[PDB]
Amino acid sequence: NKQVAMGRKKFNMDPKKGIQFLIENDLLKNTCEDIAQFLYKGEGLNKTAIGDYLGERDEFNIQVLHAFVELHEFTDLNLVQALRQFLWSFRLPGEAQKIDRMMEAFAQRYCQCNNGVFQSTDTCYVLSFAIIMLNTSLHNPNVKDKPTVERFIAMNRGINDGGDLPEELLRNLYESIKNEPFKIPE
Repeated sequence: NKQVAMGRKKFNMDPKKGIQFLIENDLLKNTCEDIAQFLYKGEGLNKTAIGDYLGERDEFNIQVLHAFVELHEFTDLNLVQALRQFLWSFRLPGEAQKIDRMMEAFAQRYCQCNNGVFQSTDTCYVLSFAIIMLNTSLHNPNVKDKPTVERFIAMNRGINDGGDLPEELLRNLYESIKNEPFKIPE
C-alpha cells in the first residue's frame, strides 16, 4: 500500500520508471491490458505522465495505447462528447506524430461504438482534427479570423467517402465547441 503510493509518485515523475517499479515489486501484472486499466483508472496518477507513456513509439506502449482506447466507452456519444471524455483521461503529448497515432486509435474506437455515423474511420479521424483545430480557432486569442459555422461546414466538404456529412451533425459539433472549449488536463 505504501509501496503502491511510492510507485504512483515514481510513475508521476517518470512513467517508464514507475511501471518498472510496480512490475518488479509484483504490484502490477506486466500485460498491456493490466497497464491500460491502471492508466484508465488513473488513481493518484498525473495525466501528463499517462499521456507521455501512451505516446511512446515502443511497440508495447502502442499495445497499451490501443488497450487504453478499448476501455473507453463512446456508444451513442456524438464526436465532440467522445473527444471530451477521451481528452480528459490523459494529457495529449506535444508531438504531432504522437497525437496522430493516439487520434487514429480514438477514431477506430469511436466508429466501433457508433457505426453508421461515419462511412469510414478516416472520415472520423479527419473530422476529429477539424474539431481540435476549431477548438483552437474559436478559443485561442491569437486567432483573429474566427471561422463561422458555414466556414466549418465548407472546410469539411468531401470528407465522407467523397461526400459531405449532414449539416445537422456539423452545426451540433461546432455549437458544442463554441459553447465549451475542450477541458485540457495537467
